[PDB]
Amino acid sequence: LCPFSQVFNATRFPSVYAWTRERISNCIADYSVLYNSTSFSTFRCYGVSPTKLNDLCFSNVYADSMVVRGDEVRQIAPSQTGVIADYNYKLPDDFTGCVIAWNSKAKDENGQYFYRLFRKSKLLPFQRDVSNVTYGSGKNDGCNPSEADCYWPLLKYGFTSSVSQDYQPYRVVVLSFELLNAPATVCGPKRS
Amino acid sequence: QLQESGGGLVQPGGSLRLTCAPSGFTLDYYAIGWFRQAPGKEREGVSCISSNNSTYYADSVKGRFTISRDNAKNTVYLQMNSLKPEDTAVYYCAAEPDYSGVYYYTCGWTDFGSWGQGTQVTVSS
Ligand SMILES: *[C@@H]1O[C@H](CO)[C@@H](O)[C@H](O)[C@H]1NC(C)=O
Repeated sequence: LCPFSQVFNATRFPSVYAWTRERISNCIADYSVLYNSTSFSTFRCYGVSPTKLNDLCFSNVYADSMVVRGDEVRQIAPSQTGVIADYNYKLPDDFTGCVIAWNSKAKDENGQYFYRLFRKSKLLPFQRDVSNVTYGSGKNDGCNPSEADCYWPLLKYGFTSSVSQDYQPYRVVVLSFELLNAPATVCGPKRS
Repeated sequence: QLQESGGGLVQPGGSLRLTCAPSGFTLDYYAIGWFRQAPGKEREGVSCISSNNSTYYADSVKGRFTISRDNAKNTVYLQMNSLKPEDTAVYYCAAEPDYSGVYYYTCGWTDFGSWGQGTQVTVSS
């Protein structure tokens, strides 16, 4: 049985710009027992029927995780626009996997969480950018932040206790499935 | 932008048809959901349909509510039949781009960025 508890029930989660990857391998994955957490505000899948997940096998499964805002969870999906999906975490158009999200104001309100506002270009799918070099609007990067037109590219989220649910922290975990010409490492109950 | 019509006052067991109407875009490559918000309580997802024509329904409405898209008439209607008092709330429709097909295990407000203003639905006698 796959260690889904250690991903979803983890005490700490990454900033979306510094999203973490965990590898699920050599285990049986009953996704329907993962569902039963009614805390899930979001549970959508792409390229696979969620009923049919119990009978599929994959060569490699990854579990990426991050903290974004309620009104940004919609951006964690294929072929989407936004500051998160273009500078923090991008998904391929042919994405095969699932996106799960839940409200985490209980654990992440008053938490040091960041996202990337400025970038020279959009992320390639599954790219990660941990750079903290100053961004020059019209200027060259690496300029002095005290000067004008020069900003730090990473901004804190500010998950105050009075904001609307659209602004509160939500923890997202993205399971991505792939099966190539390689042996299987993850299988459902029906196809063990 | 989404325009919503069809709500109103209905006796227990009656019928209602909620309409959701897009302006300025086509619902062909979009996913549309119907959401209700009772007084105080949080926006619950009632029924959603993706471009896949794959659908979701809340467990409490499963046998009684029906979502449908008219990709030619650019309308998405929720048929609300066998109405219960528990069904009284403000109903919003929502729309999200869905260029690749979505499959919902659940449907939530966290899944849509465009919303309507709401229609009031009341089931009483
Ligand atoms: C970026 O660098 C500045 C200056 O070193 C620092 O104050 C800030 O906390 C950093 N932000 C990060 C690492 O997210």
